[PDB]
Amino acid sequence: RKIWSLIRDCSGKLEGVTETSVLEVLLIVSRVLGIRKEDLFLKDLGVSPTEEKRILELVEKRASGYPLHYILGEKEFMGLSFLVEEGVFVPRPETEELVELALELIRKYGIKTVADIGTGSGAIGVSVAKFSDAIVFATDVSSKAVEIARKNAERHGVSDRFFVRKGEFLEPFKEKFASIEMILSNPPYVKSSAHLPKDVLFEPPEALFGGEDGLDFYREFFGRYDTSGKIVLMEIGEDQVEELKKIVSDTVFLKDSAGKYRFLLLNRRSS
Repeated sequence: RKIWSLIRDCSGKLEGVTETSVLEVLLIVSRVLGIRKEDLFLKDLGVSPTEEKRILELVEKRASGYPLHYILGEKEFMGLSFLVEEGVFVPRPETEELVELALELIRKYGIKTVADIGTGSGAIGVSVAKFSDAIVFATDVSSKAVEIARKNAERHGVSDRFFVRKGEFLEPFKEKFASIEMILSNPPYVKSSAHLPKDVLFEPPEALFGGEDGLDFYREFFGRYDTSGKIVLMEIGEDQVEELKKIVSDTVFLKDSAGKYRFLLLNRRSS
């Protein structure tokens, strides 16, 4: 009944799932009481019996290794709140740095037309539209990614400059291909073998795995599309540089904050 001993006993159940258990319980509590992270600092009290069971239910869930932001319904990315749900890849902080590089190439070159392949929640394309004048054409294989990328564009007021269509690669936007000046993606780039079948996966496997190699996506993309006149900027795996060089030579690779190779960049824009 007293909320802080609930917080303290819950935090211990999440010990083996996260480094920040008190925080996750604070976020879950807030999510269930429908209150604000910030307004949890009432020194005595605040919790009903239905509310109590609910929190313990979600805490047991989280203890199984189920993603926190699925429970929260939301993930913060580039300072914006993206809705997420079971069935959508949850945006990662690493990807922020792709967006900042993208915005900087838009600023330098006066780019008006961008694509986001594999848009998921809309994280890249929506942020790009929110913070530039560019129009963004986005795709995904998943109906749930499409529906949610749409609602996130609406949520951040860029439904007029961010358009999502179900399909693979840029197949649904064939008629726009010539006008597209920059193609961005954070594609599935994980090896099929990095998943031991004993371990649970809570995110959609089409969002994570690029065949045995981890490179299927890049092989098919760079075999199917002529990128003359275009800039391609895509998140990659850690150990994938040398093998990528064999798929698309001419590429530059960029290190992230943490000092490792995370993005490929193929600038074939003319003068």
